[PDB]
Amino acid sequence: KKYSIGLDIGTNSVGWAVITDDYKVPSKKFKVLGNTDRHSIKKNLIGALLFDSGETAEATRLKRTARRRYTRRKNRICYLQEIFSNEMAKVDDSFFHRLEESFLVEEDKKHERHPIFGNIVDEVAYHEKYPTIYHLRKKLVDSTDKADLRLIYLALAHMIKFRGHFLIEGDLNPDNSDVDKLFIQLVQTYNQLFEENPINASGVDAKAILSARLSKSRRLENLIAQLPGEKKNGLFGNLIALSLGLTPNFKSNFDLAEDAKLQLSKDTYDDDLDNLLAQIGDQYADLFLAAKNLSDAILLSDILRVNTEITKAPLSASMIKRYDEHHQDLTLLKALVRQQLPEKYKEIFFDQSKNGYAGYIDGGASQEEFYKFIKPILEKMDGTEELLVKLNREDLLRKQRTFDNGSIPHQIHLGELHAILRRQEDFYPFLKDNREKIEKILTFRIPYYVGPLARGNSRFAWMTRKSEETITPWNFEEVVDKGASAQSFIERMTNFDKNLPNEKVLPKHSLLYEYFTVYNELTKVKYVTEGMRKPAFLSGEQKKAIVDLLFKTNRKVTVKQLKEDYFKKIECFDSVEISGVEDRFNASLGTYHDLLKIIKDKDFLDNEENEDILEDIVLTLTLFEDREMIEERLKTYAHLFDDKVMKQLKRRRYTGWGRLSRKLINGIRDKQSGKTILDFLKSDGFANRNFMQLIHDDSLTFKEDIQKAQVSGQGDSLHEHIANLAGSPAIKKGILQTVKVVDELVKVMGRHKPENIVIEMARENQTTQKGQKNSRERMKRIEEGIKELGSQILKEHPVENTQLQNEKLYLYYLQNGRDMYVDQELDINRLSDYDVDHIVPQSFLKDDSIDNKVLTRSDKNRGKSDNVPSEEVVKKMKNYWRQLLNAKLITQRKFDNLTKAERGGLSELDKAGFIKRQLVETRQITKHVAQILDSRMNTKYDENDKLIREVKVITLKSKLVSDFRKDFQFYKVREINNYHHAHDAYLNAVVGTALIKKYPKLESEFVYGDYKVYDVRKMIAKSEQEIGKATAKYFFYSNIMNFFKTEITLANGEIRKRPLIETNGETGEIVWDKGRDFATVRKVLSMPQVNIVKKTEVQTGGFSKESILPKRNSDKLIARKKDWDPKKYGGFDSPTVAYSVLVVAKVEKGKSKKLKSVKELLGITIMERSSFEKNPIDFLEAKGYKEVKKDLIIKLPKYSLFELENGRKRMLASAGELQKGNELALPSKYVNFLYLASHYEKLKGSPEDNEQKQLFVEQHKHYLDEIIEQISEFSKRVILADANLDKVLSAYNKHRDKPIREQAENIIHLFTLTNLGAPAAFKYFDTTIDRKRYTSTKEVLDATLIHQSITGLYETRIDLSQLG
Amino acid sequence: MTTARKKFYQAISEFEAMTGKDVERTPQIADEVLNDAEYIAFTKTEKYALYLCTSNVEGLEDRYFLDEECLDSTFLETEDNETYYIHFLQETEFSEDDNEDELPLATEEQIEAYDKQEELKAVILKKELN
RNA sequence: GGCGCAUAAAGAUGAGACGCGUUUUAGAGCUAUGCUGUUUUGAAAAAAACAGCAUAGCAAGUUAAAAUAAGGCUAGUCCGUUAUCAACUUGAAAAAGUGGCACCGAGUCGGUGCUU
Repeated sequence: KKYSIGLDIGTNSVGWAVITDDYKVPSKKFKVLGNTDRHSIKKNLIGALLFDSGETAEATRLKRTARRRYTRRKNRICYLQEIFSNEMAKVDDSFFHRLEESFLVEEDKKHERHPIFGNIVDEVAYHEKYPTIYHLRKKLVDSTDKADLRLIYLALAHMIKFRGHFLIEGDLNPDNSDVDKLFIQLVQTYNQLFEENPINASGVDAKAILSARLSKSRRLENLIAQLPGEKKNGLFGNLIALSLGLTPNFKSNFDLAEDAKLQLSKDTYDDDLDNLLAQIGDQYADLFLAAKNLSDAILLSDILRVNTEITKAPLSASMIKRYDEHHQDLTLLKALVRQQLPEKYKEIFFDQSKNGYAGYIDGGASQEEFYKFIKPILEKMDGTEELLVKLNREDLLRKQRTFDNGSIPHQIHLGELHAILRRQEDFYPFLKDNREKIEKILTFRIPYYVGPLARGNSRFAWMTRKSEETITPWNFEEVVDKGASAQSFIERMTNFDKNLPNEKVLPKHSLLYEYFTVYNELTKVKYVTEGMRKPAFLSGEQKKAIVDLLFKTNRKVTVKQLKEDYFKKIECFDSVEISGVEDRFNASLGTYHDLLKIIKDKDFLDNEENEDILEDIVLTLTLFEDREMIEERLKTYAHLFDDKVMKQLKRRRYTGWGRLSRKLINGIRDKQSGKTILDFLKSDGFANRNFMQLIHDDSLTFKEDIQKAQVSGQGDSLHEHIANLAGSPAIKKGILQTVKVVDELVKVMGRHKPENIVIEMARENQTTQKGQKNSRERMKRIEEGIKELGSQILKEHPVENTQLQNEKLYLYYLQNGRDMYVDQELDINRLSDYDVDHIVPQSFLKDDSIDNKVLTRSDKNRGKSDNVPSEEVVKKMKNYWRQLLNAKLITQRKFDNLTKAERGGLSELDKAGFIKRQLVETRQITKHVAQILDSRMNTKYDENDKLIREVKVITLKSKLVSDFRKDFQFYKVREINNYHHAHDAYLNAVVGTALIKKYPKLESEFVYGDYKVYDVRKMIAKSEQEIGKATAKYFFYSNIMNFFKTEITLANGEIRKRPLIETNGETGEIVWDKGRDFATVRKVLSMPQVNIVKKTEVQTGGFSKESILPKRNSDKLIARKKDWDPKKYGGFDSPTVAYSVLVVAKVEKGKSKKLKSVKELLGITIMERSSFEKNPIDFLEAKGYKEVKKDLIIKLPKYSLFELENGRKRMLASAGELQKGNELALPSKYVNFLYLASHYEKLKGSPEDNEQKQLFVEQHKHYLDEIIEQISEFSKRVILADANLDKVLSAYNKHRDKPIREQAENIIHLFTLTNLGAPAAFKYFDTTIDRKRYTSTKEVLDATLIHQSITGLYETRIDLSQLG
Repeated sequence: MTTARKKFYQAISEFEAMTGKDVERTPQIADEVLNDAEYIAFTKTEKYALYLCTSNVEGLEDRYFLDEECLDSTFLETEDNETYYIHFLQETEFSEDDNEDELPLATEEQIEAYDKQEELKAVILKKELN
């Protein structure tokens, strides 16, 4: 028999549904394998699969970069030890052998205790002579005397392990060192970016004012006192506050809605910077770059301050002075505590655990926690000056190694290393001719493009070699190849396009991509002058004239500038309004003006023959970052250049890419024209279409030419098939699992291929309550309603703007306090009898938006047709509707919808756009999973080359299945069970097949496949109701789901009867039998036994918790290295178990060591997993077990089903964890009542529907005292948690007289007592009771185990009672 | 941005959305405490009542076993001068193998503390992350 | 599902440098009192601490070295947290193969018929 398959796709879950023609899902007897007694099972053939969310792969990249940075650092130490390897055996032999042994206990250490200087006495003289290493190197830089060799070594091994940042480039100079030139640079870029109402700081000079010794949160007021500017929250001032660590906002500043926090100290600066930058536009972007640059400069002036004896030690001689202001200003504070407070001295300095000075060094604290703790104590003290003024400026009791010395340019370290080798070169022979090598291994920043220096054993590296020996930074140039590695670089991390593969996408601001974006916006802009009487868009030559006459002038151009520099100048057009471009252009020709400034030539950038030259200069700028390789690739174009731009053009960077390559834009041409995408989008003619509409087109050749090459050549592997998709890795894991369960699911149903397979996915409900989203733009419209109307409605009743989530008052206040039907007013408190109507009825669309819904008093005010309302209602309000469109209260679309008295009503193109507006499904993941699942099961051939399309792929939205769910009382709420995955998929089959069986002809737009161009403009009748299932048109009512309606209903009261048992309109076959549909559908959604399975996994991941903890006598610690026994050195605890093993063995129990028989679980961590599977029996003998039966070693991963008495299912997450497995057979009337009662004001349908649900809940109040005892016997069978259950029964008894809506919401929160997974603690009315975790794993050992298959249909049951 | 860093930042973002918004200078906590944290709780007082659960571990039923052991109790400050205390927590992986010790038992000071904590409801948004 | 100006965005993957943080050891702790061995004109004693412990008061208090997932072989200035996975029968691995169909019903699936 024929059958059909339906698929819900998600992150956590995937639902598989198998229906016949008659919609009764099958039910088959399957075979059981193993040694149990139930030799046959009888299972339904419908189910879901849920599983852990597919995690991304960013944490692994982070850990890999950390591992390689540590290995590079240790080998820099290895090189510098090897350069002293001769002459350090001259001084003291085992010295490097003791710096390697600086970590173990003195007892098993095989040398003396003191690392440096050997003995006891010289070490103490070293500490009380040199207090710290910064004092050490600040001494021996200015030291004519000869130093000790190991002393210079330990000054230098500290020197190369802490190197700073390479974010600055070149060497330091006062154009980049001090804040003077940088502040001049930022005021220059601000003055250049606005070029209007500017600010100039030539008088006031922040080279010392901004560099002063004060508080930053007072220093910005100092600077705004010096330079007037705008305000303390002005944009210049907010950017200066961004330059000093403060976090301003810009919503009062940009004239934008949302706030904008920015700081440099967070890890997520760039991900929020581009997030705000996409909201505001890119025209500010480089300015913020200078802001960060300026910020780093002042942090430079935070660390190095002494400029008097600043020669040869700018870093180390500075903060030793900070050590001095730490030392005496410690003693002062002690000399201020005991004199006035003898108590709270033992809890400050002998404390160790309470955020005091004892915890600030010897324990866990920070600068800021300690400052907050000594704020109330030291602020209370009577005589304490020069401490509060030092506390607000963050410079008291402050260590050397901050979290804010991550702003050290490495040239400071390199300069003092240069000095530290100059002042020793006169003495030592070996050191005189290796200073080049030492400075080289300091400054060696291994570049981006040269990759991991591998020798082919990589998985990630690509660099090639011009020789074969050991790579050193001594000789990095003449070993690795530059140009070949760069050529392998650019083609590897290029990004192919999903719109056209095998091509390198263009950069984010190429000239061609900019022309693409400006000609994708300007092909949908319309102008109105006096005389056309209907709005019209531009022509091609007008587009050429405006891009040659306004875009080349200014970066951003407003519509005012457009109409006053183009229509007035050469067009002589005066009374013009423009509807298309709103106020400004979000697309900008930024790099056009940039490179115009760089080259200072107007002919060259405007000449159309240098296009690949300019775009690959931009490409090599945006791809490479270091200063060396960036220049010789410009030496290819050194002929045109003038040797002054070399220090200018190599400065600008870019980041990020565009969307599409060059071979898709200026590439393929039309078969009947010979023009490209760009060629039409500047020269098209009158039909001013769009680019995405050109993708949305069917008749043109370009979309077909796209899907020519969207398939690959030879068919790849399925992992290689999913390898070039998009989205999260979670949905990729879901797609691979759904292909696996389809390809296994064909196997179980007689190995016949299916007929109709259905797919969809939907997720991501994270709107965050929408409380400020209305008052930002939508409700904010009435704030510019004051700009036009003047009626301050809130002036008579100030009503809050965060509880507008109720739709009736929302649509009232979005209606000017008026009606769009008759000239009247409304009562705010009597809105219950006032009725919500629709601009288009429920027999043409389905939407619940402000574009659709309006609010009024009487339905007779609308009109007496299913079409648009009457001509007087639009023409008597044609004045005011221009105001509330002009005040942006409603959108353009619904205003154009009511004014269809000009256009007659429902036009043929209009009803075509509605009939296919629902079914254009334009999410790329749907089309790609359609392609993947098409190419697997549909491959047989015939006498010609074309494909026998055996199995029809089909793709429906969630809107149709949500509507079939809602209107026919088939409700669901997610928190009851996890059946609402699987049942959801079932409806996706039904609305699937009953649309294709009823519409055979119009499947040619949402099957993936080559079909005809047969449109819908001649498929809907332009007249009255045609013949029932005998006419030429497909339908008349533009809502597709009127087919499922038993009896339609519109606002005219025309209760029109579509026939009872519907039959398809051209072939005569019943598709949808009313007497045997909803009985069958309500029976199948009320079925108790659905196969949901949690699939097994082996827990890959970390060895243990990533926090090594101090020593203790507990033996369950995991060592750091091999010989570091954790009863002395401590370390890792709580290992992650990958999979347990069931082992039968014997133990050496008793004093006589007698081998008693045992059968137990044993956890296996990932630490010895490979050590397990290389030889299991030897490792198990090493664990302390004998008589290992190798056949009986039962592998048992995470999430494995155990079944035992009375159907109790428990599933095993670790060695000492269990999770509840069973679920509820909760029938259809209970779930329908719980959703309908728990949303007593949350349905928004009909007032008759409102009285029906009200009388329904008031007559079916009898349900909440049978749900409770169902849960009682259920949880008494499958949970056996008696105490909390009796607690919640009494707590239910205590709220018996509670109202209905709150009690229904609390009972659906009560349902999470009995889901799957780990048990949780739930918010009840008041009595939040404790979760009850299972750890007693003894009962698992004598139960039955189910190794189930992937869909849960196939299975095998193994037994553990007789397992011996 | 680790697997728990940016979701910690949206955690304190929706904390600032629940109450007075003027937050400033989130605490730079290390990765070692963030990548092994099960629940981020927010509250008003520095003394955090920790939760509890029962079991069925070979008899000893209807006793109280604490689960969420504190490993980091830092604070964040808002504008102006209102102190909220962040708490990171770890689930206790206690098995059925001990000498009836180091499995965390009741010691009913925390029981009375949880009674006062539930009665006063000083707990703010407590959500799971990893 | 929010398709939200009716569009539909773009998505993941990979290279480099930090700066932290954590943990042991090294930075001879001092004074006074009370417990543990020995010395001594000696009979255990008479008592000197050289060392160890506890209890009170004082002194400083910042910095280093090592490691930063156990380690592995392919010995590299490489690699080890993601995608990959039910059993069973083959196969080193890859990959392949391993399960009867209707009907009446429904408390996690049951019952009946026909049949290799």
